[PDB]
Amino acid sequence: SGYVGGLPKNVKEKLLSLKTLQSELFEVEKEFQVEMFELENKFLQKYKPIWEQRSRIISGQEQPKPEQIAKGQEIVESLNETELLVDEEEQVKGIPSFWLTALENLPIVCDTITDRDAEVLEYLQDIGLEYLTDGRPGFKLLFRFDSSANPFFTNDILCKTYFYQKELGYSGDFIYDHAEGCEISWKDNAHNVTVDLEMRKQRNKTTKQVRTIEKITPIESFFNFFDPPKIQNEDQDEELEEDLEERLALDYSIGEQLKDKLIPRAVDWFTGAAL
Amino acid sequence: GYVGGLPKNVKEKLLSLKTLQSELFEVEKEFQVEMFELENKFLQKYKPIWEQRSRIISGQEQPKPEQIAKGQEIVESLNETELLVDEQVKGIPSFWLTALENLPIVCDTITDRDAEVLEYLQDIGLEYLTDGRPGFKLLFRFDSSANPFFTNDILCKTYFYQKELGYSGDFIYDHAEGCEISWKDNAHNVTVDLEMRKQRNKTTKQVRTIEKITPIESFFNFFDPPKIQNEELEEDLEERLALDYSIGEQLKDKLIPRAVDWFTGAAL
Repeated sequence: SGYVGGLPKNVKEKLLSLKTLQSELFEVEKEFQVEMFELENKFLQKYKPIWEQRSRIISGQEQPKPEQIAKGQEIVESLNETELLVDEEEQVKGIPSFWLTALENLPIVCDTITDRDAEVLEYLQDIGLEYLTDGRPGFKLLFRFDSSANPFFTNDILCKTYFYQKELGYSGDFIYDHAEGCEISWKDNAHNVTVDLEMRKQRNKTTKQVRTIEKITPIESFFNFFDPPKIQNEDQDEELEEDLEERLALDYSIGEQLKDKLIPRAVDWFTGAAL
Repeated sequence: GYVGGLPKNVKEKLLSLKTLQSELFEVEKEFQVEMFELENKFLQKYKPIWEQRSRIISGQEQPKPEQIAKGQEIVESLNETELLVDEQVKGIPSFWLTALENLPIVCDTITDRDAEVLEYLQDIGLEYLTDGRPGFKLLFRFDSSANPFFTNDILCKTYFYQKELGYSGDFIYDHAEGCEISWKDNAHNVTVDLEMRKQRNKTTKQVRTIEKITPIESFFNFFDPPKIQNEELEEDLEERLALDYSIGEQLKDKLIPRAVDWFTGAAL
């Protein structure tokens, strides 16, 4: 710091100007990000048709053509996986607990599903992904649950959005802003999960009156991923500014994981390969 | 084994997928291709602006008052007062030297002896590669005319990613190709320590001088990176190989793009 202050008029100006050329550079990096984005969008559009396809293979809604089955062995072998090979010799509907099993392995997340969350995830059919395309850049993760079989919520799709702030980062790339959950509709506080409820009946020696008391306690559950932390305010706190940051990190983190790994390599995440 | 011996109708479905995966692979391939082009596309938009900087640094061109004007603003708007002016010398001396002395992974690698070399460093450039394999080259333009060390004009380094994308669907570093250097005197070669010994034989009238060259730890080794071929050996001849790709990234994604800041410290 002291170094630069003692610089000669001559010099400083030389820098100044450079500081200017940086700004002009910034300008282009901006356009780069844009084209960067759109491109990415474009291709997602291509990845989809495939995924939309595996969903079904996973729903059981559409069956495998021997073409694929065989073509697939050639690939199991070629990768030396084997585990996916069948025995020589001439049940359920669309492969059981797929996405649950998948999620069960995936590094950051897996250490999040809890016995009670498992039960719900069994009714998860697919995990989507879409770029915001319009105003405000970001990407939204979508979860399709079987409205007809799911006992926990009436919800069909549970989305989760991550908005990248419009202003580009120093490094020149996108920086988050905040996440926006897509709130669940449990059909019973008992089938809830996001919460744990204790109930205790107590007598009043004096009034003789009796009442049992229901207490609803927010618990650490996987689905809290749909109620992200909010940017409190500039009120100022302690340990509740570090604690409610390490949580933002984990949110965005988990987000990444799903978007860049789980989704794109589901199959292997189900098996254990990708591990 | 939690799959190995389980159901058939299931494993069957799986396979069908493992295949659709492969259909992904090739679309992610097509992606990474246009992906790469776009980057190169814009690199070409970066050079000119950067080139401008080189000349402003070399002194080969003066700052337009217009440019100084904007800067004045900018710096204030960025709360970087440290670089203003209220009411001799050539282009910025020891620019790239200073910038590197602040660049986190690198600086810890410049020996006292090779700073003096780095004083004749005029510019670090970037270039991508479709000319076969995928990768990029860092070009170091040295002041040929004044450098006492090597008559080389342009040093550099090429980083090569292997043809097949990784599992992650991105590239993996294959190896690097150094741009080597032509020192003009062993005593001037910082990449080496040198002992000397003269020997005069009195009844022969002949002198015999011996110069020994042992490799030293130097920043300029950057241009003589580890080769794929050759316990203890690999665990070590892999840490540097790592540190090396690391440095490149450091120059490519930081030093080069934010030169100024790196010079001043703002980048920190």
